[PDB]
Amino acid sequence: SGIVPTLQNIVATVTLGCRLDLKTVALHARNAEYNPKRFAAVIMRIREPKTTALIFASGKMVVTGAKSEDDSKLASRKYARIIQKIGFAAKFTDFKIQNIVGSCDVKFPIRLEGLAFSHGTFSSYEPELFPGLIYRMVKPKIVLLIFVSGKIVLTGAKQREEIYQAFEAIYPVLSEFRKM
DNA sequence: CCCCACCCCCTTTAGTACTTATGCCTGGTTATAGATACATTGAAACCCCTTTTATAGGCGCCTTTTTTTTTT
Repeated sequence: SGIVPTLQNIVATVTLGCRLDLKTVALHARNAEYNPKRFAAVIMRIREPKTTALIFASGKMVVTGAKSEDDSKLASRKYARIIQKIGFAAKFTDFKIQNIVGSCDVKFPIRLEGLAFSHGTFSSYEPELFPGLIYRMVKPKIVLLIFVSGKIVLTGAKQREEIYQAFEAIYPVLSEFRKM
């Protein structure tokens, strides 16, 4: 294909192994918002790497927004370090990436309804609901959002390799339905 | 002094008409069992809260601009 999808977002979970007083975290950490009435967790953001963590009373958290596996682990470590610095027996445990999202640009337009009619068992296209075509790939198990513009969204991957393999697999069919 | 006649009685049983109690059946409302109106406390079942990064239509709602109609 000659193109390599760009990783745009990585979601990871981390068990800090120790109960937390969310009310206290929200009070001593900067850039933290806590509104239990709507979500039972403290939302905290940091600038390097630019990410957002969801911290729970159970001591477990979700780190989002990271653009690489390293930034994800690194950011996760900083959040844990803050929880500690606040006064908890937090530890960096069970780090695990749960989802990777990537995007592409094949540069050419795509006749989506032709692609949907051709691959009916994998794609759901109804512009009324959503402008992009939803392609549910089997191997690897990656969901793609194909747009008329040639823009491609790939998600559902746990290894960055799946995004790459998903894109290579779809390129031929994308090319086949190129508007030209 | 004797004979005959008249008066007074008790004997018990058969008749059908009339009165009283029992069985009959009949018009209210009261006392029973269960469900209904429904209302009870009990519980489970439900949506709700922390965000990200990109794609791109439709969606509703804001203040400022231009056009049309009315009045003087």
